[PDB]
Amino acid sequence: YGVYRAMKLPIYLDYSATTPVDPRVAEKMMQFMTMDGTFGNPASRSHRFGWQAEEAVDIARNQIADLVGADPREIVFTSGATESDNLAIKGAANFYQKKGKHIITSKTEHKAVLDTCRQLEREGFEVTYLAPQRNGIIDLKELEAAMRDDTILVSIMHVNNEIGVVQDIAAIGEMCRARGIIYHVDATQSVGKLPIDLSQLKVDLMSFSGHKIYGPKGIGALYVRRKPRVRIEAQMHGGGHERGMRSGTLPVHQIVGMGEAYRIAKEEMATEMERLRGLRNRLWNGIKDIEEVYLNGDLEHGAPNILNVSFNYVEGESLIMALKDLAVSSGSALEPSYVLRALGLNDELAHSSIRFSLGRFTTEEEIDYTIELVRKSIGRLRDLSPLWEMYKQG
Amino acid sequence: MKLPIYLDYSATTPVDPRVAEKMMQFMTMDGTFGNPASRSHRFGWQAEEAVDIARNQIADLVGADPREIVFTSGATESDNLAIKGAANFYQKKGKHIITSKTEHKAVLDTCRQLEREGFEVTYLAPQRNGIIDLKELEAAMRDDTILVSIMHVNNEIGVVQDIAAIGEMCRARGIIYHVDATQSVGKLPIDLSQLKVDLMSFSGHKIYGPKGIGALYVRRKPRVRIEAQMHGGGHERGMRSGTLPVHQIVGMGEAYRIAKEEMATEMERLRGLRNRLWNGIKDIEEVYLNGDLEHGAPNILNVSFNYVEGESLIMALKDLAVSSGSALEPSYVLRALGLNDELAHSSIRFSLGRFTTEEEIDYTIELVRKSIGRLRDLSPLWEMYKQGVDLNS
Ligand SMILES: *Cc1c(COP(=O)(O)O)cnc(C)c1O
Ligand SMILES: *Cc1c(COP(=O)(O)O)cnc(C)c1O
Repeated sequence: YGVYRAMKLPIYLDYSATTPVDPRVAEKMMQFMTMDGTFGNPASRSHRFGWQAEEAVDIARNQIADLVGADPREIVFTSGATESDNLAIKGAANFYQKKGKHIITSKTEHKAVLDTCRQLEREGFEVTYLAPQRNGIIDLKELEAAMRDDTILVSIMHVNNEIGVVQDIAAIGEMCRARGIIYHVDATQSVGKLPIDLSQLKVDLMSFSGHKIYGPKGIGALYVRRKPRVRIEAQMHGGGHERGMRSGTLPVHQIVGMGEAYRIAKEEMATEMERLRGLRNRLWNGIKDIEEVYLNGDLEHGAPNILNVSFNYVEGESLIMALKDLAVSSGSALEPSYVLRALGLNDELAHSSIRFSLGRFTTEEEIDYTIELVRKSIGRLRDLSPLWEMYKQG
Repeated sequence: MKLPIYLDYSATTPVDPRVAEKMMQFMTMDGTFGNPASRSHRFGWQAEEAVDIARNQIADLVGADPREIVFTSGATESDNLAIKGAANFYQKKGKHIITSKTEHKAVLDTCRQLEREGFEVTYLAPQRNGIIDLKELEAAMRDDTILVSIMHVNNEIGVVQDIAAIGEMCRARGIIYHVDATQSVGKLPIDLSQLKVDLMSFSGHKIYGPKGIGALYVRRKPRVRIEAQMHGGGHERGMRSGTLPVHQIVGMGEAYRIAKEEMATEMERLRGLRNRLWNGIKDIEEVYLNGDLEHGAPNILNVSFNYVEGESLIMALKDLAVSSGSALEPSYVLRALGLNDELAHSSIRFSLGRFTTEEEIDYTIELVRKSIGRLRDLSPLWEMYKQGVDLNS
């Protein structure tokens, strides 16, 4: 095959770390920057440079709200999903603290949630970190058992960024609503990938980013429910912008880019995620019959774009080196993935795990190249430990 | 020319096309779009290189080590981080903070939040010209004072504080000194290897770089420390977690590179225009300069006009994109200088920049002269002005 043979290397399989900006998004962004464009500050209320800028912000705010079934007034712009996570959890925790100081989250949450919760523990909040099941799913009966009268907040993400597992955010939402608990979802990896309708879903706070959906880095949003009303304390002060919730200049060009990505995503999501899901199954089929490999997560109920695989009887660092033709991630920090460790894998298996994440430039030929490279590489490397021979005995 | 004339560069500036050109290379599939935290592949390594180059360009303008530069989302974030970060870090030493009534709201609203948290804040009144009396700063400084925040250039009236002298007083007493340099960076010279400032805020969009990126300088010698306000992975050496927006960072870097080359020439040109503007309007009766021309940024002119209504003034000048600093409450900075509410209302900030010409200044002088004349012709207030304006207003 012509594509397969003239294959540009390394192959990008790390869309979960960041995505390339869609050419249409970039083109929109370019009109909101120079003296010839709409470069005004939306907060300049006294002249047309400002009004024009405010208008482009309101369009983008509607574009974002339309994807996720919210009212634009529920969308608070932030500098990214890290900030959204900080704002949601510290904002709600501080606002509702006289009602209770107990927070429940998952051990497999992104660090923006975990380190936030750890900071709140310093401040006197008490935090339950729930252990997931081996597949990454939180046991909903364990969640209910942890819920108390002084529980103010639960934070559990839609799609796990390391392993792609999908939590039942609707059921968790129902549990929280019935008890009067604020439910925050980190939807950074699910927005524009799985359907989200906040007019139906019982979620109070939701974090999104631009750069996991072909928008620019350094912009995000937090959805803050108007009905039934949830409040949060601003963490960023300076003029009470975004209805008191987040002060600072609105980076119009960034906001316009995010809105455009979310407009694109609503239109192209269903065809593209079907295509991606086909490609992920194609990848897993090719590699599942290598002996002693393990899928981390859920094949049928996972995100269409993430495949996290553990390879037994090989050494983690030489694995990444063997796969240098691919841009991938092991989740290493050398600490292995705290997420894999939470599922209960030993450190060495956790080290020799690879997240493959797919996106809109990913082809069938890249997948086939990947399959043959993984197969070759695992065979070659296992020929280097006696443990593999000492597996092929007992 | 083109109407309306942009004279609101202090609100935001247009991105320099050199800056935009660089940013465009760090975005799409055929450019450098990777995440610099992606440590295991070249998409990350090449993004990390661009960030390091940008960080070096920023540090070079201001006389710092790049390791002292912490990236943030803007000067609002840098201000919040510096003050809350230093106040929380040093709170066992004391809980007293001194700032100025005329600071940006990013400082003032931050200090008000810290008051809720049990900190004590002194807000110093400036002099009628906007300058802080250093004798009153000194009088306010105690054994339990941990932090002072006094901006370099005021965004509303352009007044320049003696940040070097303030820095000396703070260092001599073991007090942390934070400077909001959002309006001075790329306009006045800053050399942090000489200047005794511990924390310094800057932005990209006040010097022809993109909105939504900024930095905080955090001194490493003698070492200053702050508590992170943004958690999630301990990035920027623990001080600010989150993904590094590489195209934004590259734009800011490039804006700061350009500013180092072009600053001296451009600020001389702007000071000329600022002076040209003031000369043309100073011989209108009953107008007041807010600030101090001698201790004032080269690109800002803030003027109050007596005997006109503020709302009518700004509409009369619709040929200009300017600011009156209203919110309708008048400018809190002007109220802090001592002006009555009406005079504060009928004040205009003219801020100049890269595209401002002598033709635009001349048009502005004429427009202003004619407009004030017209306005004072309505209402017998101006007509009375003669009759012995009956006391107190
Ligand atoms: C990427 C990621 C974040 C951080 O997002 P930024 O916009 O880069 O700060 C938070 N949560 C999840 C699930 C993520 O994948
Ligand atoms: C504009 C400005 C800010 C706010 O900076 P952003 O980058 O827009 O958040 C803070 N301080 C001063 C003096 C400013 O003029």
